[PDB]
Amino acid sequence: SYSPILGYWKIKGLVQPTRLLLEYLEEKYEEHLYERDEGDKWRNKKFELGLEFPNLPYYIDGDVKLTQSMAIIRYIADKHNMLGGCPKERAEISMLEGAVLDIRYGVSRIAYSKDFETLKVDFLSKLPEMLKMFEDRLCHKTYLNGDHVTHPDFMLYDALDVVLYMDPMCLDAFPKLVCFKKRIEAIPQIDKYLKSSKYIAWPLQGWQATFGGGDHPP
Amino acid sequence: SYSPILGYWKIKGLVQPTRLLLEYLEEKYEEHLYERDEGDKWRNKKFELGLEFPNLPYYIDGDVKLTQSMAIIRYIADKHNMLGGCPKERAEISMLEGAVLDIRYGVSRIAYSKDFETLKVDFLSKLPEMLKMFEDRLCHKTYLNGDHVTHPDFMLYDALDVVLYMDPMCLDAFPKLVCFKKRIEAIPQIDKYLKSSKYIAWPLQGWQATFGGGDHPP
Ligand SMILES: N[C@@H](CCC(=O)N[C@@H](CS)C(=O)NCC(=O)O)C(=O)O
Ligand SMILES: N[C@@H](CCC(=O)N[C@@H](CS)C(=O)NCC(=O)O)C(=O)O
Repeated sequence: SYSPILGYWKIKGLVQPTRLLLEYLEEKYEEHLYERDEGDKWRNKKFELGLEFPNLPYYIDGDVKLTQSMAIIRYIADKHNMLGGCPKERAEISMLEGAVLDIRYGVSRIAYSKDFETLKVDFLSKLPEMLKMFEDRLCHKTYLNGDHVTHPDFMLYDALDVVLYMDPMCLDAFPKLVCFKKRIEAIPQIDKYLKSSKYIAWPLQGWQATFGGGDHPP
Repeated sequence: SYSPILGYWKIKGLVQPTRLLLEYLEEKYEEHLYERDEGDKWRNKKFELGLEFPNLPYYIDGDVKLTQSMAIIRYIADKHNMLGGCPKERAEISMLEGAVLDIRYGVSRIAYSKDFETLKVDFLSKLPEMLKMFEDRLCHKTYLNGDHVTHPDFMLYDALDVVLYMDPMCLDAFPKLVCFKKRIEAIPQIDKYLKSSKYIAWPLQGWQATFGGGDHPP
């Protein structure tokens, strides 16, 4: 019926992989976007949406009123029969999921820290071990789960996008990941989306983050 | 056939909710437990298990070779038809999941920090907002998803166990959560497990954590 609603800060943050999945699926959706100066506007609306666990992002479509970014992206995947056709494949996809989140949360965890520049050294020292596993995973695979796209592909894409801002050379040792990122960008729906006015380029985290914050790239 | 293997540090950490679920299900499993001084022993074995994304915990049963704690607990749930009977219920359970992880990771995220005692003030200031949602969730509900146990019940239980160590009064304002914790402890399988030699009481995080570390409680 009506367009489902994806609500979130006007930032990449937790919801960027979900946006990419929806666009890949060419699904109609509309967003409720909260701006940098709309914190009080959100807090005044937060507990008045029928949400069991009020938070950003939320996703409302007439069947569900969801929070939790990973519940939301998995629901959208589930509704298109992409979560896995059996327990073994579902676990495989949840494993891909978590491994990507080790990278993405690894960033988010330190981005608001006052000592970011110190913590970032540790994260960047450990990052190649995490990347290596995906590089190996993509040996003779088009996407993370073989010949067909799954939602962790867009999670990985988002993670790669973000860590490149932390160190533009961090993928130099990982040619298959560099190719993967280009391959996602070569999905016509995704190419179209990234060139559209719907695409949010910045910020990566909340505007007040030490890394990936501010109104514009450094 | 043979007992599945759950591999992890001899700590509560990421895998405690999974142990509780298995025991609730009265499932046979054996553990491969890595001790405080077995870091090199693990690193020598890490890449020799056929794991796609080598890590702790792992779970091996002859059908799967999994890493990622959330993939593992969901696989075990899935194998007992507990993940949800439709996309709406599956999303509900993933939402419960993520909300619990906001508490549990909220702890894990700061526990190894040098400035834990400062960061802990912020976390404990925000914690009541998170707890309030579960307190509300349990109004006239036996478990988080109604009349029947689901894996986020054991995740919440574990989260409550851990935050009580950070502040033994943090549940004083939340009687239904205090009751919930007692209700889980009153599941006979769980009561039996917590009294058994299989139960690991400490540490909460890795032994070297600032919070929830060491060989014994403070
Ligand atoms: N685990 C939650 C975390 C949500 C979260 O931390 N949201 C932040 C933005 S990244 C927020 O501003 N929430 C608004 C609020 O707390 O009211 C998720 O994955 O959605
Ligand atoms: N997201 C992963 C995190 C795993 C993780 O951080 N494991 C730590 C212990 S809590 C570890 O020691 N892994 C061993 C290794 O890196 O080889 C999960 O949920 O399993």
